[PDB]
Amino acid sequence: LDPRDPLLRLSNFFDDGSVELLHERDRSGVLAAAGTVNGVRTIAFCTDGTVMGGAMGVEGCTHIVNAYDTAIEDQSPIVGIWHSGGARLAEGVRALHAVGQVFEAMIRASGYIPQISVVVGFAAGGAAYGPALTDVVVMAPESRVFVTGPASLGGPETHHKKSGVCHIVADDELDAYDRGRRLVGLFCQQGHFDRSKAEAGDTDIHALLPESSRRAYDVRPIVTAILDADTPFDEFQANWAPSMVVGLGRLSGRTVGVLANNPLRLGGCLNSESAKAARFVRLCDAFGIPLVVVVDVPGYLPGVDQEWGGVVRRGAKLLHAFGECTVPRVTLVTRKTYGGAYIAMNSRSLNATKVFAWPDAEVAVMGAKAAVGILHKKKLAAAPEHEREALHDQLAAEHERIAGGVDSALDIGVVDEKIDPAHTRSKLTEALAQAPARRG
Amino acid sequence: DPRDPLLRLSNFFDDGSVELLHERDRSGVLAAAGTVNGVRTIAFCTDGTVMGGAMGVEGCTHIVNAYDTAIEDQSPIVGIWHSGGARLAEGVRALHAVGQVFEAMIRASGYIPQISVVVGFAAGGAAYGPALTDVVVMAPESRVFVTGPMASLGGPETHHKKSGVCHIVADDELDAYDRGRRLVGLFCQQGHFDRSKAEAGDTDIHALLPESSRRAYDVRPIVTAILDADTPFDEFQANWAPSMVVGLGRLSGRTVGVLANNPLRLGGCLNSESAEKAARFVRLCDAFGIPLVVVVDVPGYLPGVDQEWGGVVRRGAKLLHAFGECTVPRVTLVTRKTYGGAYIAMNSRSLNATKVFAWPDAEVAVMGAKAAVGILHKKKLAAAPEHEREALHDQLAAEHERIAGGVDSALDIGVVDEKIDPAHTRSKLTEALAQAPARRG
Ligand SMILES: C[C@@H](Oc1ccc(Oc2ncc(C(F)(F)F)cc2Cl)cc1)C(=O)O
Ligand SMILES: C[C@@H](Oc1ccc(Oc2ncc(C(F)(F)F)cc2Cl)cc1)C(=O)O
Ligand SMILES: C[C@@H](Oc1ccc(Oc2ncc(C(F)(F)F)cc2Cl)cc1)C(=O)O
Ligand SMILES: C[C@@H](Oc1ccc(Oc2ncc(C(F)(F)F)cc2Cl)cc1)C(=O)O
Repeated sequence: LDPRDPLLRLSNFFDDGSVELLHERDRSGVLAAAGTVNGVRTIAFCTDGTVMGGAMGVEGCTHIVNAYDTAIEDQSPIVGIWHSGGARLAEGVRALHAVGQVFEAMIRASGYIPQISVVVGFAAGGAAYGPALTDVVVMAPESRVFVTGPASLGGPETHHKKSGVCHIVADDELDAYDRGRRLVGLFCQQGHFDRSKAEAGDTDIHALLPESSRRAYDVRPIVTAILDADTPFDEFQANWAPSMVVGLGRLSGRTVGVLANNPLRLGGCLNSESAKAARFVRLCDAFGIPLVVVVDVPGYLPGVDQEWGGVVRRGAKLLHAFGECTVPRVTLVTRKTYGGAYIAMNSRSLNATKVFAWPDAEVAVMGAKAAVGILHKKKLAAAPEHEREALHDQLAAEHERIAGGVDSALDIGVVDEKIDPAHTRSKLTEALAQAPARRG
Repeated sequence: DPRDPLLRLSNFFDDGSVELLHERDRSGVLAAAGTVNGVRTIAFCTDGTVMGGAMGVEGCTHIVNAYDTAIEDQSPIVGIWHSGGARLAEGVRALHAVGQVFEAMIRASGYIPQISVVVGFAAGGAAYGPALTDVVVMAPESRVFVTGPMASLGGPETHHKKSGVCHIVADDELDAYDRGRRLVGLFCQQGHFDRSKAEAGDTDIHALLPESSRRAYDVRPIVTAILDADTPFDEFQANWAPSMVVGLGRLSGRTVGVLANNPLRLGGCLNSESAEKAARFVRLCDAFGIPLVVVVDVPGYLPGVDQEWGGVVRRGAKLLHAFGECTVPRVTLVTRKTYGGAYIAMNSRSLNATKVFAWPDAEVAVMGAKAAVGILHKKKLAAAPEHEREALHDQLAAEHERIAGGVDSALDIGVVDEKIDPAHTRSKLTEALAQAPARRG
């Protein structure tokens, strides 16, 4: 049907007048074309919902693989638009194989050219799976995903927003293209840092914290404050693993990625799904996008039935991701950062470019009460049971008053600089701009 | 004291081979060089006799230095673990130093083999460090404590063998070192393929299949049939994600990795944890030049809980990436059936499989005949009277099977390279892996 026409959809994604088909238009079920997105040379393809419901066949898959080869050869970002019931069943194994070849193209392009998927209609089988292999998936609210064993039929607002496969949910198809468009800008027009612009955007970000250090808040406004005032923050997977906020924005015009623990959920603790962070770190590392890491993390948690496997493994990926990272990655410790979670959240030991702290920030092996329970075991043990807890609290209060602390952390060298939170934005920019583009 | 580090290092290394990398102290770590059946190995042991083996700045420094040495020499490195975690009194300095150990392990990852042998209590950084290594062997008296800011305190038999972090559970401490030693030999004495040795060990492996294709069976005897008959198959994570069997062994003397769907569980289907188990294992073998045998009998994939799909979708992608990027030889053997996306993931030609073999009655298809027909012939089936619908469905299915699924069709298309006599499975696999380049695909 006319609204599902591939050339139409492609023409809606591309800059007006920039479309050049990569092959003769047929009934293969895909149409690939070159064009520009705000002037950036971009390859794109669109499944043809007007033909067998966009079902993927041999000839169609060959157009996609060809488009990928073209994008890789030119080092151009590649955007797929999806509306497809999966493989053409009647073609059998030939289509099966052809689909796998699409996957292999996507794997070859991985970390080399940006791959953006825009899901605008129905998607099942290999057409649901394809997007899963790309870097950022944008879903139109009308889009539907279906997957079954040897079963789920949902839209993004009903399922996929909360499952970490969908990165961004749009307002409508047109808006989905707009976001897709803005995504290639973020990857392919990364811009440059500007001290002046950074300084002029400075606010007392610290005022966004609640009065009690012991209580939760939403970190998102802090992210907002750091990033350029009237440029959107493109948060990924906002409703999946919400103890961890990640996404792309601009910092004095320069594309940067942000990771921030969100105390709003699970007290900001890391867990299996949030350790989301690993994949995002690899994304920015792949494409030369520097990182701002906002740390407020009291530890890590197990899953459903207190199972530890997920967080131990996903955590390992996080450690690797940061440890291997070579783009600049600056850490800001806002309130608390303890133990293994501290090590994992862009610590110095993992080659963090620079670590900043707010004056009241705390860096420690563990919580005061736990530490004190261990350090003063003799006095605690020897106490009468009815005073033991009061003693413990007294010990803990004094320990948090005189231990932890930025001054001690500066002395060791795990924190590089304590900063006035009113210059948070400008200090971050400086540290990132002064950093080498690679190594660290 | 059995927990003496030099004692433990001596029980691990070849007798007489031990040379310390530093003067003994009370830092809580002893690192040494030595040999394991001849191969130069670097090892370290936390010292349980000193502060429960708690890790401090100087001990960590000994481990980091041991890592630097092993990396420099391209020697495998083995940690023996018995530690309560960081020395709390040293505070942030010790925390920092623990991270530095992790950083060293990350630098070593994929470059030299890292083997952890957990022999005692492990907590904090001491439980976590092994999680960064390639293969974790756990002594049955080892105990891991992990906690949030409830908590978990268990041994290998009750907790960790079933959680995928522990690869191998040993019979005792000494047996743990022996498994460790054998793992060194598997990584560092990979040997070479032998065509004659392979042939002499051929059996009718098909006989290990049930007469009926609808019925479950254990794939482990099939793996055992393929590998050298008097050589251990060092299965990893046997109790975690048991629909997938992976591990290391020898094929005519040559170290190989095996991945095999196991229809004993979940019908042999892929799912979140079995995809993750395969993906890590493929990466591990790819990293160290170890060729792969992929025994495929997979009907599809399964959601999680609660029918959560997120996990299998994401871990599946990892599995696809792992095979797609793999450059060591990887040969597939389709034994019974392989369908759809699962078929793609399990080392398909589209992901640059080195060679795909199939047994004569194998089937490679987008789905089962009955299901394909339910879709292709939707109208006739619906238009059919209910009393006659099933018979019509089976008739169409039987006809459809004739032109879709079988090996002959697959051979023509090119997704299967060769149909083989199951009595020559072992030797045929050996030949394909032997004549493959050490690197490309
Ligand atoms: C040919 C077939 O293609 C598919 C179908 C499903 C599909 O999704 C998955 N494939 C494999 C796994 C894995 F690897 F976990 F087993 C998971 C999924 Cl969702 C990928 C390709 C189709 O479109 O019918
Ligand atoms: C049953 C238990 O499973 C666990 C327990 C601890 C756990 O964390 C570790 N397990 C093993 C090691 C090893 F083997 F490396 F020492 C380390 C950790 Cl952190 C993972 C899963 C659970 O989830 O409660
Ligand atoms: C210094 C500290 O070292 C640790 C403690 C726990 C620890 O475990 C974890 N660390 C981080 C995560 C993550 F990343 F998932 F949040 C998970 C664990 Cl289990 C690692 C190192 C200690 O031994 O107390
Ligand atoms: C809530 C739902 O989550 C899903 C549902 C489908 C699902 O599979 C996909 N979802 C989204 C896409 C996208 F965004 F790429 F189009 C693809 C797949 Cl395979 C993954 C998780 C669930 O777990 O049941």
